[PDB]
Amino acid sequence: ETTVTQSPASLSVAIGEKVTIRCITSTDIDDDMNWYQQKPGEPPKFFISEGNTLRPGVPSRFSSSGYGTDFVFTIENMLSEDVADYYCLQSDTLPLTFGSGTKLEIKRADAAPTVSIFPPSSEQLTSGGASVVCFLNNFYPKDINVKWKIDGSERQNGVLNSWTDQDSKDSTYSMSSTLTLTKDEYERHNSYTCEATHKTSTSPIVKSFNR
Amino acid sequence: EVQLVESGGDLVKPGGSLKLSCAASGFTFSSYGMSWVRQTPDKGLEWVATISSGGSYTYYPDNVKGRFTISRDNAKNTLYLQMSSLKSEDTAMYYCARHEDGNWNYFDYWGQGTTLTVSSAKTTPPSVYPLAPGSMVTLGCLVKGYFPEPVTVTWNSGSLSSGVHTFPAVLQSDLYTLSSSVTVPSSTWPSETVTCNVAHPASSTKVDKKIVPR
Ligand SMILES: [Ca+2]
Repeated sequence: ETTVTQSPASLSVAIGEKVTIRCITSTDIDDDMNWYQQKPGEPPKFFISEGNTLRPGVPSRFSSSGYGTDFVFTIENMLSEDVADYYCLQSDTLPLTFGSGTKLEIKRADAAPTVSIFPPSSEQLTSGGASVVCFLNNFYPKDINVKWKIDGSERQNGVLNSWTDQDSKDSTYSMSSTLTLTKDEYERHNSYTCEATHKTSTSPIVKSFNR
Repeated sequence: EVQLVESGGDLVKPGGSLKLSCAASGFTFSSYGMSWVRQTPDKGLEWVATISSGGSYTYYPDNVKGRFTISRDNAKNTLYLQMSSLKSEDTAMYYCARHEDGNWNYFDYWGQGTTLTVSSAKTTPPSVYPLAPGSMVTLGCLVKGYFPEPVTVTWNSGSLSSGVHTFPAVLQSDLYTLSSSVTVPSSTWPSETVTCNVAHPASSTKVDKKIVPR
């Protein structure tokens, strides 16, 4: 089997900057290399076929190059409507194989998070459980850190973290933090606090309530 | 233009069987080779199988050969994917895709996808806990302990669009969990009501939880 290798894995470039993606095949595949673009929730879209043939309807700032084993995809002036995932595909020998992809983030101004903490709802308590939530919205870059500490202590077992893709509007990230712990271990510990560490602040950004 | 529409994705217990199908439209189907491609979040795209125009030649990769059977109906313009001895590693979104060649080649057209989940977990409607606070306020809503994906979360039937954040699900105890936040002007609450509606088609369930000051 021919091993397509993509690079870079990810790549946070900023508007207009040049975008270079390379793909190498473990064997000579001639000009049987193809490239695809795929935005969030949607099938892959065709962009460059065999022989580096740019696709019809595809903008002119997208170009492909190569023959043999070393191939290169190029986006010249990256427009904020290029922020997607890309994949290469060799096609001269079954089984067909894609690169592992290259995701693109919009390099944009820093943004501090809007933290928000919520104590568990009575309805959930009634069911025999307790979940404290903490939202952190519209920040950048994704590289953030959320720490939880029960009653001035430090707990970190039974926590969930979800991250939203980079907003298509303000290019910022958001994440939610859920702390689950039976109603028992809950109501009898006092200060539930949510702490964060983002490169926008020098000291730990906190947020908490008391039962 | 060309149109491909998959269907058939469902929940299936390991070692189970299922049949996926594709409705090909807008092009002379009998002239192109067809194929299935699946996509997992942890291993990207992956060619699953191909079949020729007249359907006489078929090609599958090794990690599938034997279990998967591709086929077509040129009379009806439909593509099919028979699967058996289903595995947890077969869990992915399957795409119906067209080759620009009479046999195989690259992929010019892709359907919208259909999801396949392979698990022992049973369909469970989710529990919905309203998240209220103890210039503009931010409310939440916790959708916990359901299975399988997806769950559709809207606020006020869609009336509220701006500043809505729905975070991806997370398998925790073998059941998914997700939450959603919304920001509204401090004046519009708790004067105007706010509700997150959570629909879970897998269990034909749909709840509407109103957020109120605790
Ligand atoms: Ca070829």
